[PDB]
Amino acid sequence: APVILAAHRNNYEILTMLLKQDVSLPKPHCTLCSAKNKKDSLRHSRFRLDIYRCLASPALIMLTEEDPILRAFELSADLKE
Amino acid sequence: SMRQKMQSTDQATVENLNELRQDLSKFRNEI
Amino acid sequence: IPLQIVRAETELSAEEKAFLNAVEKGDYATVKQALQEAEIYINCMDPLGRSALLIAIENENLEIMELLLNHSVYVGDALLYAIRKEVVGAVELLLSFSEFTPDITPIMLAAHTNNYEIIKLLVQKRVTIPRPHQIRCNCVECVSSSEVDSLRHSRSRLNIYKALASPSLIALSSEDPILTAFRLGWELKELSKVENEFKAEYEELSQQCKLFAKDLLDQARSSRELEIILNHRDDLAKLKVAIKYHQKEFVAQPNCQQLLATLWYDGFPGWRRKHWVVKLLTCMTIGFLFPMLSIAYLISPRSNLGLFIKKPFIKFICHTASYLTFLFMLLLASQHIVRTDLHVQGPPPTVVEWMILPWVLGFIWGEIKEMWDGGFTEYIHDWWNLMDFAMNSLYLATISLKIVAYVKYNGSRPREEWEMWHPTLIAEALFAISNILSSLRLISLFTANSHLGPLQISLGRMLLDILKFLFIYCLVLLAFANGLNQLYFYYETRAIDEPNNCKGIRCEKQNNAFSTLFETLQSLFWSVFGLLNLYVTNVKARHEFTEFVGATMFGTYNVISLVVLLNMLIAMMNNSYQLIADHADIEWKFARTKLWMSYFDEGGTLPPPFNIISLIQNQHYQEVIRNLVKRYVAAMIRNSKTHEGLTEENFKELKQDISSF
Amino acid sequence: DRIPLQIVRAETELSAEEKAFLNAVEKGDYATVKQALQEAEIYYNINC
Ligand SMILES: CC(C)CCC[C@@H](C)[C@H]1CC[C@H]2[C@@H]3CC=C4C[C@@H](OC(=O)CCC(=O)O)CC[C@]4(C)[C@H]3CC[C@]12C
Ligand SMILES: [Ca+2]
Ligand SMILES: [Zn+2]
Repeated sequence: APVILAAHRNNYEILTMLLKQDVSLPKPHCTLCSAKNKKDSLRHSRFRLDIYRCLASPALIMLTEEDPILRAFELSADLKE
Repeated sequence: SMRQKMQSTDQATVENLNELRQDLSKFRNEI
Repeated sequence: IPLQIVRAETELSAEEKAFLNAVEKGDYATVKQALQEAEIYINCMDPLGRSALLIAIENENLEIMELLLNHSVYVGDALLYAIRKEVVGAVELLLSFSEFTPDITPIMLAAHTNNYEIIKLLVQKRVTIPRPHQIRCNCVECVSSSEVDSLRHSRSRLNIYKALASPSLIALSSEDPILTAFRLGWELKELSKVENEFKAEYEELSQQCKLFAKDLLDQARSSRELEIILNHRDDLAKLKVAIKYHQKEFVAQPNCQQLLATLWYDGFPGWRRKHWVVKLLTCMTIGFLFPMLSIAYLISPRSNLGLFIKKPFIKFICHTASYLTFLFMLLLASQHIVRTDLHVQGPPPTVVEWMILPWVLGFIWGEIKEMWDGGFTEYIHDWWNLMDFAMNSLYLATISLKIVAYVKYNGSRPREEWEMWHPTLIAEALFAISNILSSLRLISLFTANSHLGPLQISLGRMLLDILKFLFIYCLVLLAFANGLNQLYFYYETRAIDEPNNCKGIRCEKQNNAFSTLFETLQSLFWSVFGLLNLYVTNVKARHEFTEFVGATMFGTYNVISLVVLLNMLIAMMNNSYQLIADHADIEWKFARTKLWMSYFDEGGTLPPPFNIISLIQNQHYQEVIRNLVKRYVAAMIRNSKTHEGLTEENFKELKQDISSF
Repeated sequence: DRIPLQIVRAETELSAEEKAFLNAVEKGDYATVKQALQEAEIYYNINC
């Protein structure tokens, strides 16, 4: 998704404009995911890391989250595990 | 505060002025 | 999860869309169009919050800013933003969500930026900076401010102190920049301990003040200017003030060190040129004749021989020779040839002790004079002086006990029949401890040598961490000693029941090692060096459980003490030495400067055996300070200005002359 | 309760004509500098 790559660059102007149109992002983890991992595990792992790097963008948290301080606390403990 | 952290050399300000200059010069001979 | 844009910005109107776009471009025809639009109606702000005036200031178009002022837009904090942008023209024109804290004033911000030109401009208007209270001030206003809002109070104090420590402001507005730098550095260093939250900022400010003072000194071009700077009194008064405030880099400057060397080596021209064998021979022959020189000074203080001892190097050599003679005489007391008999309860003084008595009195008088003249506060700073005090106290106690023993006992008696607390035994023990303390004072003479000096200083700085380690080791030792004494105290046996009437671990057969707490502490101390045998954990009653528990506790103590702590200490000492090694030269030079200056004065000329027998000068100083400041300003401008100026002149000159053509 | 700030060592300030000449020199306008120097010769400063 263009938004995911924009959050990788971690800047505000395009992120605000792109998010103005309604945009969703699937959450990461089932039985279906296990089937995909059998077909291609390198692609499956890379996609998950791509999403989490988008979510941990300082610009995205400030613009989308109600409590940016609490969001950084919970995500940091999530990424360490 | 974060903008001043990385936007300090201001090279893209004089570079942007040079870009405007080049656009004007290209327009000149073209017209 | 799709989420939503919780935080956004108000959209710009059509007038707002038209405005700030020509302002970003800055075309003067568009400026006329903006003036026409204003007449049709200016204060609209970009999403960054900056109005037309601020972005015009960024564009650096003085005519645009003047036209905006004519339209009477809100000035707000435009002066502060111009000062922050460090553009002189906009600041001059202005003189003709809030980004900054409310306590910020234009002069404080200018001092923070350390721009000489802008500070000179503002200070021409005679601005003022509020003064700060004492670090420990307890008044109504201070308490009310701290209780009402402590964070704002601390931030305001830090901002004021950071403004006051600007080198440009000190150069412009201080009458004596060097003394101001010294005092400000000392005060900022003292504030870092009280205000633990802002330790780093205050340390950085103190370092900046020290560096400014050193760099101001670095601009002397002749010896006359150096003498004028160093001899100024509000005799080397400025050097003494620098030493008092711990200005190590200022003192260790090569020119000041050269002047100090030419003062210290008086009477010996070309000392450096001489080969080291010649130096050694000269030192030996000068130190050999110390009594003759002392007597000659005592008789004829103004003759050639009398003036010979007044030179600092010769005085130092004579003092060292006298101390070495005292030590050599101390070594002769232990010789059995001195002591005729050892069974006299109260003995009279021998010949060697009679010779040693004048030196002991001389040292006491010298330490009394030092303490009285310097005051109590100055005496404790040395650390070495504590050793002098302890040694003198022990010598006085020895003399008093010897006199008491002479008066009290008047008969001969076998030594094995004497009691434990006989005065003679105590006097002998105190004399031995005094000898140990006296012989260790020779380390303080290592700072005069360029080879053994820095090593001695570095070893001195490494003794602080060892004590911190020893505290933790003491806790561990106390824990294990308490445990072992609790386990083993039931099986205490008397001295009669042991062979040769031994009790303790100073015997060939060690016994009763854990019967008391004091003996347990001594036993655990001696296990670090492997001097405690393994059979001391055995029990005569042969109880297996008790012996097993004792052996396990002893093994655990040994493992913790010798396998973990020692290696940790080795690693810690390795790391500390590497950091210390970097600054060895400056500290050694500071220490040697302190040592040299103590021999410049005329108070302590004689060695220990023989001791007991205003407007014009200110005008010159202000002239020299004027030249140093002018040179310093130009040098620091060079690093900041040349590249920026060349780059600006290139493109700007290229984009306007071609347009005119 | 306040620290007055004032220049201690004062240096004589240049005249307006000398400052204008300095700015013309810095601006790199040869004609302006030539005219200023001609006027200086007429009135009888480059040494400033
Ligand atoms: C070590 C034990 C056996 C005591 C017996 C030796 C002493 C006679 C030595 C040991 C250390 C010596 C001192 C070490 C260093 C100096 C500095 C030295 O100063 C210089 O001339 C320095 C020249 C330079 O900078 O290279 C003068 C002699 C002195 C006081 C020495 C005097 C003689 C001392 C006390
Ligand atoms: Ca002393
Ligand atoms: Zn107060």
